[PDB]
Amino acid sequence: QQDEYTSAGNVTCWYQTGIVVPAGTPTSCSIMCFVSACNDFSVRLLKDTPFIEQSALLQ
Amino acid sequence: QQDEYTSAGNVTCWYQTGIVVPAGTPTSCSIMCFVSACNDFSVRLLKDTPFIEQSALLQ
Amino acid sequence: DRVRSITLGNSTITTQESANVVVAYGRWPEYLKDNEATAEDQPTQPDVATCRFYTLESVTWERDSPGWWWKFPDALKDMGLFGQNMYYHYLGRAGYTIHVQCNASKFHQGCLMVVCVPEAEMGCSQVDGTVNEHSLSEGETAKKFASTSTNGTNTVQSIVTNAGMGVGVGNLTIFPHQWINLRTNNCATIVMPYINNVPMDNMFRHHNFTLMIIPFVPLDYSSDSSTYVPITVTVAPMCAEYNGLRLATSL
Amino acid sequence: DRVRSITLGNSTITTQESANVVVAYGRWPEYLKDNEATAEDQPTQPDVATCRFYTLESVTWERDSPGWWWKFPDALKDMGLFGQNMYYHYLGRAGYTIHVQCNASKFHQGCLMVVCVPEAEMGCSQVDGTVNEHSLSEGETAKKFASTSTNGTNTVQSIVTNAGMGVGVGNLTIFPHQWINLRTNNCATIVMPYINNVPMDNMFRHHNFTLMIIPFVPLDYSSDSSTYVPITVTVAPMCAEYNGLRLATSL
Amino acid sequence: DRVRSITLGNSTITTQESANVVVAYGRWPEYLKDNEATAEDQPTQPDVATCRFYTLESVTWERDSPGWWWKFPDALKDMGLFGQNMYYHYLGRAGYTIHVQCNASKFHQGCLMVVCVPEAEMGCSQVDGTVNEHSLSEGETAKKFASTSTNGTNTVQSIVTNAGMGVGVGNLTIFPHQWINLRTNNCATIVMPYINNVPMDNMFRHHNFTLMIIPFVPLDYSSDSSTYVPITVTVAPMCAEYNGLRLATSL
Repeated sequence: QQDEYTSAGNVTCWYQTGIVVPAGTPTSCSIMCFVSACNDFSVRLLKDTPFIEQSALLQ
Repeated sequence: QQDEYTSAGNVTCWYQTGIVVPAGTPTSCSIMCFVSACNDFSVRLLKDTPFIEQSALLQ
Repeated sequence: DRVRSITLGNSTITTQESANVVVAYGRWPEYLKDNEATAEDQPTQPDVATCRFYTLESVTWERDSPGWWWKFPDALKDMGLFGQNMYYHYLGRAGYTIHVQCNASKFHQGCLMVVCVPEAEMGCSQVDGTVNEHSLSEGETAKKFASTSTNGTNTVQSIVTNAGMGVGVGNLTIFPHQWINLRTNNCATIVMPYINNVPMDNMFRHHNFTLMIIPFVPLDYSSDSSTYVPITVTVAPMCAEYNGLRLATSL
Repeated sequence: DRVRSITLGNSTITTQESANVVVAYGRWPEYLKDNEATAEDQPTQPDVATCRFYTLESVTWERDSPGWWWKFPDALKDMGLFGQNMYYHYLGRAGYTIHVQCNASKFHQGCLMVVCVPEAEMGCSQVDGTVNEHSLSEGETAKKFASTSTNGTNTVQSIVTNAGMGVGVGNLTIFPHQWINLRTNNCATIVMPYINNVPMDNMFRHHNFTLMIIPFVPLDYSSDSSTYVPITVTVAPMCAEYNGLRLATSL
Repeated sequence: DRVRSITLGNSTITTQESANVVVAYGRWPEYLKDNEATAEDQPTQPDVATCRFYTLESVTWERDSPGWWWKFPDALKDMGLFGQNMYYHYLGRAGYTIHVQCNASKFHQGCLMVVCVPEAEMGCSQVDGTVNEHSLSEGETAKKFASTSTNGTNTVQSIVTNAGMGVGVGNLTIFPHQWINLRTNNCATIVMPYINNVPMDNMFRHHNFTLMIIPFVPLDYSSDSSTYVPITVTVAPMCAEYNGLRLATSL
């Protein structure tokens, strides 16, 4: 639960040259992004998650 | 300073088959040409060059 | 794996999109040896002045092209010292390297067959008639197949399905051959040894082999791609020998 | 063979369509040693805070573009700690890795020359006049060549055929250089050592080398291919050294 | 490196543009051994009559396609002797090789995800309702996802973002999977072992795994390229075993 004190920065993307295509090709395209953790990664201090809930039993 | 006696011949270029392209591509193109000397090459009998000149001092 | 260079005499051919090389029957050209010779005079061997690449004239591959053929020799009788040596001697002998070139973009499509046929005796378009020499060969200019049956006097029956010889064209793969598939490669190369039933022969009287180029899949392209697509042939003799020097003949 | 990765500091460049790398005169950058030094104070070597890739602003390669140039240093005087170290010291020394990027489809065509020129002294478009500093360099923004002869006061004579220096542009291949041929590759990479006639120098007063980018074959495409094609530069200093610490100068 | 051949029984698959092969959890299929068996009768192992490639029906990938799924087994219950052996026995066991094919030109663009999901229990589009068997599977015909929320009785809630299971679709990468990127490759291949909590099971009652094919980047092309682009599935069982022979059941 990050605050001002434990911030970590930001990521940004820019055009270095640009997209060039020949005739007869679409001009718009898309990029996708995947995330994962490296081999130096760890966590601690177990807690309950805030993403699941109920109002009464039988759910 | 070559004359009839020390001539060396000529170079020419021709279409062997022809240029074929698909739809959506330019039909005209260009070729470029570079020149250099081989490892058996030498010169002699120094002289002044005719490519630089002046009419008076301070030039 | 796809790049190749071939050097002969003072001529050199490069290519970046070749498939492989075909050695006709696993036999490379070579000179005539002593236990197989019959003619007695000492022969001449020019050896760089004749064994080099000569380029013929190009043809235009159109959307409706049946095909082309050339006759060898007599397609090279006006090519420098090779032709001059042919004019002055009675007997000659040589093998060949043939190279066919045709380039196009990755948006064109088509398929050519390139085949060498030894002793391609041809038939006349009049059944009780015979061919003229002009109908078989125009020197460095190619003869042209037809798409339908032909008529006319002294001319070759040239409908492309029978290949001028009364066979099924799809069987011509029994001969030395390659394919030019426009999506795969851009050149074909065939090495052909001397093939005859006598050790030497006269180079004006006898056509040793015919080169045939036949499109099986027609040339096709779309909206604004290039329309002009040429085909080029280049042939180099190898291990050339001549016997029987006398005054120059005249046709 | 065509893939490459370059790591410097906390920055990394990948590429999948490179040709090779040019080491300017076979000499890699290196620090100044003792039997070649003249300045006596101990120098500072930041070593990861300065030696890393900085990316400049891009330009748009249009159908009628004469070309572009930058001056080094002074294109990097506002880039982080490298620039800050430049402001506070009297003497500096560094080599560089330059990387130029431009991608396009297999249906475009064009050819760029990428060249590094040491001590590119330039001429004024008024023969009995002199240049201003603004006319030689706009920092991280590129200056632009012309296609015809230029006029104006204090400005550089910038017709592209004479390259602002009174030579034939087609001879610029005597310098360290690469080509970007749109059908072959999409990036150029040049490694440049420190080249001067003294072991160190002041980084504000003296432009060590000029980077020039000149299209020889103009950009061309067909019906509905992409029209916007940018070019991007990225430079990383190497083996950076500074001497003579005092208060910060101001331009 | 990109070419591959797979042989099973009397069937063979070639490909020229593959990426690699995924072995689900590093475990290849294998027969049940003695220290893990519970059923006592000797089993039958047909071994070439069942372990071979069967090809299902194709689907058409349109500009607006949400996706497709199949259930295994019961997609192969009418495929020759594999299906016939399924009809006559109480217990069966098998692994699989799955191969997905989709080719297009270098001028198209799109991206498909191919994923195998064990025990894909699905939800109904009526919250206090249950699914019918027809809504889960149509044999060799694929079921189709939706792009919006669904209604109707006994049907599966099939909006593609929740994958019919109440999860985020972008997390399905936890399962065995590959991608077909139209610029990179043209086929995907997954090898799946037998995965259950008991050594054998009845092949009509229990769906072992679901095959899902989901386009993340939609199919797109320009002026006059081909519009029809199909996708094809081909599956081969491996190490097939059956126990408990009796009279043939009927659905």
